[PDB]
Amino acid sequence: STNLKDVLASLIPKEQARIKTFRQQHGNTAVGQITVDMSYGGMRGMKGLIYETSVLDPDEGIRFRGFSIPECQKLLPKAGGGEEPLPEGLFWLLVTGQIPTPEQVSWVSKEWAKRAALPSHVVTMLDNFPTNLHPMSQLSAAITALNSESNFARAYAEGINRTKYWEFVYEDAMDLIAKLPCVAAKIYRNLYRAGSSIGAIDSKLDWSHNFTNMLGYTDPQFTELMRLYLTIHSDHEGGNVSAHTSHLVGSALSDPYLSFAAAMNGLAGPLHGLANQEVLLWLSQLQKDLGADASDEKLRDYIWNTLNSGRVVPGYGHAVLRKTDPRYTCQREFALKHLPSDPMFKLVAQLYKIVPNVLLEQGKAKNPWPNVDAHSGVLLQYYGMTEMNYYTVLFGVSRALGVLAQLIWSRALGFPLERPKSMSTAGLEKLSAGG
Amino acid sequence: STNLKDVLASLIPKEQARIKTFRQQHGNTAVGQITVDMSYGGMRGMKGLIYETSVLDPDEGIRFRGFSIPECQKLLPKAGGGEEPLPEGLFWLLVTGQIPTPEQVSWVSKEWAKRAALPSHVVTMLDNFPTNLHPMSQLSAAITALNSESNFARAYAEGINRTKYWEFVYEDAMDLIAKLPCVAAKIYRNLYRAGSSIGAIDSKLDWSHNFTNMLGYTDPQFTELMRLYLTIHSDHEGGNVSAHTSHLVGSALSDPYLSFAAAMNGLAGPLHGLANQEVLLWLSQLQKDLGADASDEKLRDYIWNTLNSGRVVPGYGHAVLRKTDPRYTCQREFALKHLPSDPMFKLVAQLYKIVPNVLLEQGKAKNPWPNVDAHSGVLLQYYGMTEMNYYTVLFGVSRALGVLAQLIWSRALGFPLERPKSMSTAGLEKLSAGG
Ligand SMILES: CC(C)(COP(=O)(O)OP(=O)(O)OC[C@H]1O[C@@H](n2cnc3c(N)ncnc32)[C@H](O)[C@@H]1OP(=O)(O)O)[C@@H](O)C(=O)NCCC(=O)NCC[C@@H](F)C(N)=O
Ligand SMILES: CC(C)(COP(=O)(O)OP(=O)(O)OC[C@H]1O[C@@H](n2cnc3c(N)ncnc32)[C@H](O)[C@@H]1OP(=O)(O)O)[C@@H](O)C(=O)NCCC(=O)NCC[C@@H](F)C(N)=O
Ligand SMILES: O=C([O-])CC(=O)C(=O)O
Ligand SMILES: O=C([O-])CC(=O)C(=O)O
Repeated sequence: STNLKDVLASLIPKEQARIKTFRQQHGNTAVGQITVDMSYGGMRGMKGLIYETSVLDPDEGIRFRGFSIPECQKLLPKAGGGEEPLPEGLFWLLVTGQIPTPEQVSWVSKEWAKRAALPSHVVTMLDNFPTNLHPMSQLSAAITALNSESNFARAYAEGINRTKYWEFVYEDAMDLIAKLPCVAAKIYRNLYRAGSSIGAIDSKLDWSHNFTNMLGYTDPQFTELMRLYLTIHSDHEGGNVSAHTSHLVGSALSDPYLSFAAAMNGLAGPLHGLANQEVLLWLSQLQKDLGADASDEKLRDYIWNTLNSGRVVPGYGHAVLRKTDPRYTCQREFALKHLPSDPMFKLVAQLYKIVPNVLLEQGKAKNPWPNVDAHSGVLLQYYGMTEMNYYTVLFGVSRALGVLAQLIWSRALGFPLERPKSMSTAGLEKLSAGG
Repeated sequence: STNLKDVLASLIPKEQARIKTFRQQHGNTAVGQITVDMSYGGMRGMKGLIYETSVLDPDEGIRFRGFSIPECQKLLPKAGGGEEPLPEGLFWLLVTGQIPTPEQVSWVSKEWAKRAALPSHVVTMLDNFPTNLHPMSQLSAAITALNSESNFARAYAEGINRTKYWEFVYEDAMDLIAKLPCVAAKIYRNLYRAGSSIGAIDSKLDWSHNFTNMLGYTDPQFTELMRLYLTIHSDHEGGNVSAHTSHLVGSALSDPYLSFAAAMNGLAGPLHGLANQEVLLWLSQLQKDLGADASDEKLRDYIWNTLNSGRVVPGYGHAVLRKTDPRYTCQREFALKHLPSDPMFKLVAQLYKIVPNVLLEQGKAKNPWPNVDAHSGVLLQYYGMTEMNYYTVLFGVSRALGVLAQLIWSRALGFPLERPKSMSTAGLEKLSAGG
C-alpha cells in the first residue's frame, strides 16, 4: 500500500510544470553578481545551484524541506519507546517534502532491510584491504566497486529514454542506502574486531538499529545516539563539498554509486567531514600535552600554538554559517542529558567558552563559532567507539540520505551538465585591465 | 641540474604577489551576473573558477598556457625520429607556463620512470576484481586505494604549516602520474590478456612508450598515436566535469589520489569522457544495423531514430565550444595521414557531413559540431585496440596531466574551500516573487 515510487510519480509532473512556468517568467532575472574576489575565493557568496532538499540559513542553520532540527525532532516518527527521530522518516521528508506517517516510515525500514546484500567481489575486496588503508578510502573504493550492480548504468546502456532516468536513480538510491551499513560495518569489524562477522539484517528493525547490531554495540542509548547522528548529518544544502561533488558528478550521468563514492572522497577532506576525526585527534594531543583538567590560560596557549603553526582549529568556522551550528547545539543537548559528567565532554564544553574568543582575537575566521564536527566524536567516544579514524564513515553513511534524495530530483527535473566557465589570472586581468 | 621543484619555488612567490595586488585593486569588480536560468542550467555561462593551466575559447578551442594545439605540435619536443609531441613536455609547459627544452623533457621522463611502483595491496586488488567490473571503476578504485601512500596526507596529519602544502602536492602529483600507466596497463592485461604480465619500466623510454609496451603494442605508429592522444586529452580548462571535480575535492584538502579518483568518477559519465566509448558502441550498432557502406539517407534515418528515442548522439555538442573542436580536427589530420582508407574512419568522416545538419534541423543542440570523442576510438580500433569499454581509461591517464598541474598551483596560491551557496525552487521564487 505504501510506495514512495508511486508518490514521486505524481509529484514529479507538478514540479516540472511549476519550474517551467517560473523560468518562463523569470529565467532572465538576475539573482546576483560575480566579482573577482568570489572567483578567487572558492565561489564564496555565489548563488550557484538549485538544490531542493534543504536550505541553510547563515543565522538560523539548516532547514530540511522547511523544517528546522527541533521541528524534526518533534515531528518525525520515533522508535518504539524512542526519543530520537528515525532517519528513515527524514529521508521520506526530503524526498517528498511531506512529514511521513509511522506506517510510511516502517515501509522504508522494510524496504531498506529487503535490499541490503553485498556481492562477493565487494566482500573479497574489503577483506583483502590492508589495515593501514584509511576507513574512508576503503569505503569509497567499495562503493565504486559496487557500480557493477547499477540499475541506472544498465538502463542507460540499454538506451532508455531520458525521461525515465529518475526511475532508475531511485532504485539505485534505495539499494545503495540499504547497502551502506553493511559495507560500513564490514570495515569496522575487519579493522577493529578482526575474526568476527557483522551478521544478518533483521527485517524487523529500523536501519540504525540493524547498523549498531552489525557494529556490535548493545547499549540502547547508543542506538538512540545513532538515530540522531544519522538524521542530523543527512543533508546540508547543496554547496557543501560532498553534496556539490555528488551533484556535479551525477550531472554527467555517472550512476549513483559513482557519484556517491566521489562525494565520499570530498567528505574525506580535513576541511570537510574529516574534521570530526581531526577534532578528536586534536583533543587527544591536548589532554596529552596538558593532561585532563586544564586551566583556561593553558587552553588559550594551546590554541594559539596551533594557529601560529599555520594550522586550523578543527570543528570551528563555516563557509556559510555565521552563528553556532544548531547541529552542535543539538548534540550538546544530548550530552547534557546523557553524559553530562564525561571529562571529554567537559573539555569540549570548556572549549566553547574559549575557542571563539581566541578566533575573534586572531581576526581571520569569518565565523568563530563551532560547527557540527566540534561535538560528534565526544559522544561516540563515550559509548565505547574510540576508533577516531572511523568517525567520518558514519558521516558518510548519513550523508547518503540527503545527496541521494536530491539526486533523484535532479534527474526527475532534467537538470543538465554542470559546466561553468573558468578563467586564468591573465585572462581575467585582461578582461579588466589588470592590477 | 634540472629540477621542476626548484623552478616552481621561484615562480610561486611572484604569482602570489601578482594576484595579491590585482585583488587589491579589483577584487570587488564584477565580471558577470547570475540569472535564474544559469542556476537551473548547470551554471552554463557562469564565470566561476580560476584555473591557470588552460583556457578554452568557444570559437578557437583550447589554449594551453596561451598555446593552441598546432603551436604545441610545433613547439614541443618530440621523440627521437618522432613527429608527435611528448606529453612530458606538455606537463612542463602547464606547470611552468614555459616551453621546455628537450633536456628538461628528458628529465621528466626519467623522473616518471623512477617513481613508477605499485604497492601489493593495489596489485592484489586489481587481480581480484571481476571481469564484469568496468575499467573506469577498477581504475578509480585503484587510485583511491593508493592513497595509503599519500605524502600530502601524511604531512597534513603531521601538522605541516599550510604554506608548504604545494610541496607535498607536487610529490604526490609526480608519483601518481608515474603510476598511472602501470595501473591502467594492469587492468588492460587482466581483462584482455589474462595470464600475461605488464613487465618492467625502462628508465630509458618516454612515458607513452613505456605505456604502450606495458599494453603490449609493438607498432611504432601506435606509440606516436599514444603520444598525441595523451597530449591532446591533457586539459580542458577548469569547468569541465573531471577538472572541476578534482578542483572542488582538492579544495577540502583531500590528497591528490582522492581528488583524482573522484575526477575519474566524473569522467566515467556518458555526457563526459565515457562518450569516447559510447561513440564506438553507437558506430558498431550502426554498421550492424545498416552494414559497412551506408547511404546518406540511411545515416540520417539512423540519427533521427536515436534522437526520437530520447537519446543523445555521442561525440557531438559541447557545453562551451561553438565550433568544431580542434582536438577533433587534429585527430582527423592524423587519420588522413595514417589510415585514410579505413572504413570506420570513412564512416566517421561521412558522419561529419551529416550529423551536424540533422542536429541543426532538430533545433535543440547549441553546438552541432563534433567534439574530441567523435574521433578517438576510430584511431585506436585501427591499431588493434578494439576493447571500447577501455577507451575512457586512456582519457583518464591523459587528464591527470592537466588536473594535477593545476592542483599544485591551487595549493601554492592558497585557493580556499570551494563552497557556493545553493537555493531551493521555493526559496528562489520567494526571492523574486515566483512564476
Ligand atoms: C569550514 C572552513 C573551511 C570554512 O572556510 P572559509 O569559508 O574559507 O573560512 P573563512 O572565510 O572564515 O576564512 C578566513 C580565514 O580564517 C581562517 N580560519 C577559518 N576557520 C579557521 C579555524 N577553524 N582555525 C583556524 N583558522 C581558521 C581561514 O583559514 C582563513 O585564512 P586565510 O585567509 O589564510 O585563507 C573553515 O572555517 C575551517 O578551516 N574550519 C576548520 C576545519 C573544519 O572544522 N572543518 C569541518 C567543517 C564542517 F562544517 C563540515 N563537516 O564540513
Ligand atoms: C556535451 C553536452 C552534454 C553539452 O550539454 P549542454 O551544454 O547542456 O548542451 P546544449 O546547451 O546544446 O543542450 C541543448 C539541448 O540540445 C540537446 N543536445 C545537445 N547535444 C546533443 C547531442 N549530441 N545529441 C542529442 N541531443 C543533444 C541537449 O541534450 C539539450 O536538450 P534538453 O533541452 O532536453 O536538455 C552535449 O552537447 C551532449 O549531450 N553531447 C553528447 C554526449 C558527448 O558527446 N559527451 C562528450 C563531451 C566531451 F567534450 C567530453 N569528453 O567531455
Ligand atoms: O555546509 C558545508 O559547507 C559543510 C557542512 O557543515 C556539511 O556539509 O555538513
Ligand atoms: O570541456 C568540457 O566541458 C568537456 C571536454 O571536452 C573535456 O573535458 O575535455
